[PDB]
Amino acid sequence: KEYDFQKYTTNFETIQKGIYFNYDWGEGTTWPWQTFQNLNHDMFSGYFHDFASKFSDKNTVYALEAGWTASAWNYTYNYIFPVAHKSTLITQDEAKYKHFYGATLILKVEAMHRITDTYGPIVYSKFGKNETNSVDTQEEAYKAFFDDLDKAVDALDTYLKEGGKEDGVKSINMCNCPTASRWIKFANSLRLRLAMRVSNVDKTLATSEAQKALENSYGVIESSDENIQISGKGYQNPLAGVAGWGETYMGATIASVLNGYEDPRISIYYNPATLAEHTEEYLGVPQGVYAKDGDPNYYQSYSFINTQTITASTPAVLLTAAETWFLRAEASLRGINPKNESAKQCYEAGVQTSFSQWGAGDASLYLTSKGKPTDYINYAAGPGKDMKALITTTPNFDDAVNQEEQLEKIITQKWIACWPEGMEAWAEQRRTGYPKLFKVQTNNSNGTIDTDIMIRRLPFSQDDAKKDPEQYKNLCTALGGADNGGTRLWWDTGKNNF
Ligand code: NA
Repeated sequence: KEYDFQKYTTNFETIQKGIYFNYDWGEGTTWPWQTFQNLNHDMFSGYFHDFASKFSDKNTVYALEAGWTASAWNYTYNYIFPVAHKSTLITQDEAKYKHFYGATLILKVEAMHRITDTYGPIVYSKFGKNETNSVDTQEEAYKAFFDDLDKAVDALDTYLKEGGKEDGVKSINMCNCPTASRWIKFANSLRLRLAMRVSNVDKTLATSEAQKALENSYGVIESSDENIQISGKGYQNPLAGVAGWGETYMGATIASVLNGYEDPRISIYYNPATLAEHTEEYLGVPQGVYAKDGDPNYYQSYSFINTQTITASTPAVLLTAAETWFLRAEASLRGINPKNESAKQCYEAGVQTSFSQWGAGDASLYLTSKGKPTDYINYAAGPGKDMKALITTTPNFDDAVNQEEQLEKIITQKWIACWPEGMEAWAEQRRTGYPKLFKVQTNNSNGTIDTDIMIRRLPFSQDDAKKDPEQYKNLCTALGGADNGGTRLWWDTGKNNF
């Protein structure tokens, strides 16, 4: 039992700690995650912003910092993916570990879809195969993800049909999947996410994968008690770590939305500003206000994250029941939900589910409301400007003038519900155009990123390019455009196609 424990279980610990990355390879925690995600996706999503003016001449104004943007790639390929691959190799042919094989595959897709959604082309289907060209196009990576999820759900279903105990996954549960069936439900929900991601570029694939996701007999996540979220084995939530450094402020777009909707999640997510004369208001930091080291930290008294809500021991949310309902709402809106359920029913279930996750009460009154997001007013000192609210849609689903506005409601509410996880939020914003994030006030991208289109991706890792110039060339070829922040990823068509 102990030889097998060291053989299999430790790999699962590294992988699960390495998704919302806070894996300690020997040099500490928190600080890697800060560049992995917090100074990229979490800001670009509109959720969060730092206060330090020393950073305000970098990512916030689209002058992308090479060391920061490479981090998701570097940390994942250095420490996490090779372990997921090893775990695949040692379980795929093991008669008694079909469940661990299934779980490995699901975690591998969970980790790596976040990387392709950041950069585009990645190394995935050809990893460890020593082929001439190691690179998957994003389309090829997505197809490999769907294939891996098929293999996973097959393996776990076989494990159960052969008489494997539901709780045989107990020793590897750091993601709130205590049974084999719950891993399959995780896979089904993740497949639905990926299906909606590809719905604008490849409706045929989206349709077939959504059908598989929503007809699989093990179900999808419907209750917040089953949310996929990381905890255990000494894992600490790195968002709480960065909050402890004083660096996680509310973003202007989420302040606009939550204030205008009079959203009861507002005080759960954030605290009121400490700025004099504004101490009962929620104030969000506008992205792209230029400043540099030596300047005052103009936004230091804006609203901060709620550190009773987000603590070191708080599980790190990855995939929620609420999100799953909003995915079903979109599938219904697109006519590709095999279940007999409407977009409205799913939308309202998503909002109610999100309220319940956070303890915000019942959503019935909110779902009838006519609140509109509020304008951004620059109360801070410095060169910031006021901005008129770009989002005009209400929480009431019936107040849509067309189905594009219905999709906007679904995605905007999904964005509230995915908080604080900036990667899913940012990916969906790029994919759908929603929510309508405030644009950067200053764009120092040297023409590589368009203010109105907004940032589309992160550039490839130059640390990897220096190790492997041929691979960098291959990644660039697979991207089909310039390696900068303005090139659309494969799933980003620039419009919603029904
Ligand atoms: Na334009």
